[PDB]
Amino acid sequence: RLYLIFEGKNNVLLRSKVHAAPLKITSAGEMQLSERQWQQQEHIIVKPDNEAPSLILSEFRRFTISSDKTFSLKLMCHQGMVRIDRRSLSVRLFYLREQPGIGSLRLTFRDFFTEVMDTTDREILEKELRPILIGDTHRFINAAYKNHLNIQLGDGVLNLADIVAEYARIQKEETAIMTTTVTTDSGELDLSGRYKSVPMARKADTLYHLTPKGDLQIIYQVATKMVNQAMIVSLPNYRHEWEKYNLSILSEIPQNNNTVVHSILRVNGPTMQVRTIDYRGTDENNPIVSFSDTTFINGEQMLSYDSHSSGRVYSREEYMMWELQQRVSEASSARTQDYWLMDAAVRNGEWKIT
Repeated sequence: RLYLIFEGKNNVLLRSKVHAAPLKITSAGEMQLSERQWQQQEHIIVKPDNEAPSLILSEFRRFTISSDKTFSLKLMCHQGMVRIDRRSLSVRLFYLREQPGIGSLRLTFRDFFTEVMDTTDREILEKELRPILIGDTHRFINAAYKNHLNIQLGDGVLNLADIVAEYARIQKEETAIMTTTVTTDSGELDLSGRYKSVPMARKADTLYHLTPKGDLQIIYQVATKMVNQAMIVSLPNYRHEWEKYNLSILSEIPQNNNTVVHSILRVNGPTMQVRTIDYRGTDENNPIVSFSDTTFINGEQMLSYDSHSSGRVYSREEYMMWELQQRVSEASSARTQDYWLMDAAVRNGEWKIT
């Protein structure tokens, strides 16, 4: 424990981000990690000297939201998770854990990229070599990893050539999966403000990637099993500008009983306020309305609601009363709302409520 001393004359305000110290790895050969041995760290940086090791991840249940293996791999590649910095590439994977939440672990590798393209500040070389990666990806890949293109997951096997190829493909397509961005001056006219209509429906399948920069990447697939076409929602710089954004998004999800249910979504910080309305589905002039929310906790980066196993019936009164009840125990959603309130209190720089 470490004690920091502050003057008691004024009010004390702290804005800080906590990042785990990376773990340096330099051994080579058959490197098998037990469950906690890869559960503990957050960043692992690998700097090969002569060769590269073969990572083995036993009892590593890969986090997947899509049953098909060709669509959900792209989900990370669309929720967003694979970064290139010079010669290092970082890939973030997630695992399922017994206690609530979803685990995380980032693998950072050097030396995969050869020495010919050491000018990563220039994108022309990458653009020219993009077609080559489709045909012969191994050519630009150092031989030391030609024998380490697989990851062991216990009962499954993970491939990186496909992620690299599809990441290049989506980067080319940006300059597939469709994107809907939101801004202050975009959106048609309790949640008063702007309204945005999704072009095509989504399922109970919904998700929230929290970019550290402050960009929201909400995941919305297709509600159509025989081809999966998900749709990404972009909220740039919402973390520091959430009050300038007064837009919420409406969707119409079909049900198995040939019934259309409306779902209207608003975001309050990382609080995902979802309102489900039957729209005269079973009642008369008084449709039942369900309110739900989730909040990133301990600074999570990936989080949402299967909406098939997690959920409970809450009317307005029961909802906000249970909110105060857990607020006795420091409700996470109310905590983050108040905490973002303090954050937005200094947008102009000085404590003044806009």
